[PDB]
Amino acid sequence: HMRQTGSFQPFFLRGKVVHSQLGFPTANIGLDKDVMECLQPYKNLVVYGWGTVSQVPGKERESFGPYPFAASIGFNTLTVEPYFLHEFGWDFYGAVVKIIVLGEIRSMGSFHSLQALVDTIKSDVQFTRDMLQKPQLQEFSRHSLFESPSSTIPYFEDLP
Repeated sequence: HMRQTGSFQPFFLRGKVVHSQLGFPTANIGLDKDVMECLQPYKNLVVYGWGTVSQVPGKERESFGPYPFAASIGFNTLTVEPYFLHEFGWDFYGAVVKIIVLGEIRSMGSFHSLQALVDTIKSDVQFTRDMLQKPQLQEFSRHSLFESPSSTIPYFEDLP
């Protein structure tokens, strides 16, 4: 795992959820040219923080979270691929996702064996959980940006 240093700038990101035989997740946050530029300093990384899911088609009134999450930021075009540490039991394509990214786990890197990938995701999941239990970072679950209204999608913002 990467050292948790104050070179990492935390931020906020709001956007809609959009679209190997194993069936990995291919859910992304819809970006635009400006927000892709903001994310450039975070490319080639797996990151973690708190997120929420809202305005889910069919369940449009409800709101889910805040939940722990990890996410990959890289090219595919800068892509953001979030992995909520939560079992919804369904997909939420077209739902608005809001995330606060609080730190970095590692570079996206590469695997040879399949057991290597799984042992690394398990390590990412537990790390993200151990970090978010910290009193300082736990407080960001209750952050006001989640409750902020704004019709601007996507939207990016730095945290002090």
